[PDB]
Amino acid sequence: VSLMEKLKWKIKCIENKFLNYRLTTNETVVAETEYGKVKGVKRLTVYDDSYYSFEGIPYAQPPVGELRFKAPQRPTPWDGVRDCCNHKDKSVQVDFITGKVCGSEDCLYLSVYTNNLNPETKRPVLVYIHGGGFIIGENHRDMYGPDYFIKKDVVLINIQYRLGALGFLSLNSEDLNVPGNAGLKDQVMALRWIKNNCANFGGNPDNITVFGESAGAASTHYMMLTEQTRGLFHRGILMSGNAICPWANTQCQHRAFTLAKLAGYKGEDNDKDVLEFLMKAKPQDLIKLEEKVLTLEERTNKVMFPFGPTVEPYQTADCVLPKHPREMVKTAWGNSIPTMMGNTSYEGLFFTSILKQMPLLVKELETCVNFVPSELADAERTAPETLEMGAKIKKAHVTGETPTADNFMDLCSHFYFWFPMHRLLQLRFNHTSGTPVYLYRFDFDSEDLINPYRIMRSGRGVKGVSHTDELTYFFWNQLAKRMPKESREYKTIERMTGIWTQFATTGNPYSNEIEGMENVSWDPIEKSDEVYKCLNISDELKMIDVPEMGKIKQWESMFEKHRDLF
Repeated sequence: VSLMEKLKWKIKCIENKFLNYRLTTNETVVAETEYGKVKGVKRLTVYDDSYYSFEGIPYAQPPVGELRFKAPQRPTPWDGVRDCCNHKDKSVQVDFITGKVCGSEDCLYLSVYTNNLNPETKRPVLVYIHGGGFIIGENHRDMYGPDYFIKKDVVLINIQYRLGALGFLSLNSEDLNVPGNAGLKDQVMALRWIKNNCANFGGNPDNITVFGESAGAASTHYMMLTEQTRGLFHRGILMSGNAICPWANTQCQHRAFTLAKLAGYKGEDNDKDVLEFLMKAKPQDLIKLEEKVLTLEERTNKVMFPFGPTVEPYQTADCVLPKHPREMVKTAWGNSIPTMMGNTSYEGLFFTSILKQMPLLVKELETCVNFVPSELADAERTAPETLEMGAKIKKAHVTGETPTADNFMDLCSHFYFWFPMHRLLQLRFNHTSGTPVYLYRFDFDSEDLINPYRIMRSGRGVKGVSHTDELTYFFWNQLAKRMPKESREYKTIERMTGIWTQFATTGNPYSNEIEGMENVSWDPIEKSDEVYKCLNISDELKMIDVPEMGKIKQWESMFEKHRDLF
């Protein structure tokens, strides 16, 4: 990330600290939790609203020392008042602006926000799980401010969970009790705390909506799949992702050794000796070295991250993923709660930044073999069958004689997001009670209001609606400003936060109290449907046939002779 954006960020960081101070009040409040009393503070927003803020609430034991890499444990109770007027630190991770490691191993906290601590009826409880490829992210308000949401009468909760190797290291040896998915198990324990405590903040524990974006969407889906959380919440919103996306799980049991070796480990490849090195190593050193773990073979086959959600190699008491995600959909309790899913209109436009450092990647579309789903392609991607599947991908996205950068980002829309959505819907239909799933497509493009991911994807002065562009209309961030109430940006904030709160309350996302939804008839998808219908959210709200459908079906055709793998 460029020096200019570095300094620009530094200045906004300084600005945001002073704004946070100014927007704080002297009105402190004490709430009960099952672990003891917590002191919150009231804060202001730039739209002159106010909300009660409880930050730094622990839902787990700090996972340091002997707890590193292991499943979370319930926290120790206290008798007194815990100060929850300030944010805790984020999971150890690489800062995408600076490039330096930041955060702490003491990161297992959640935040609770609400405009009214003593409501006259118990309110819908919304739980946000942040994305960031399972390697970055936070529940800090300089990125995920509840300011827009607290206009509505809900209780909003933003959690943290362990990222990267510290969250998702996985070892085969059953004796060492590091099966993997510690970060997902963090998420589970946070949910159990929310189930059992949200009533003290005016939340209705029988009406809980979990939602997330990207890795947060995959997480939300994982929380809908595991037996660990059965009945814990009642609605889910999968924003631009799910658990059968190709980036959303990996078999990383060998990569522990690689990481130890990178960090100075001397000795042999056996799990015990590897684990002991990794347990004494500096958290920052391990996280700094994660970038280098993936081999060139793996990157070529589009493995995105070294460590992440995995099929655990043996079953433990706190086990979250005992089989591959596709196998888990077939027995998922989550299939039978109301669900909303959706994508932006140009998801892959995200990859522009990566495309600029690696022009050669566009030549991959010449045969498209590297984008054939892994389970179908052969090792070297050279089998005649593989070239044939590659060809169906190429016919679907390459528009001219020679492939373009837009052809590439278009393919990425489908490789990373739309095709996995299509596979999940169909698979889910075969194993569900028949609760509704609603589709949206977020199609609203603005450069007047932005979020920090635009800095990462080099999205300055770029048209079209990329992955993460929609977060801007759900959460306050330190790059935001106050928008006039007549502005198309403000209206979208209203529509977006309104639909989500509407879905959270009733399990049905439609309301005629939302501006623009007058002639909207938003039906759930049926298994009988050959064509998906979605609400397309632009300046106007319009029900349309999913535009990506024809390409979606092309991808499906690659499974013609392998319908069992679909």
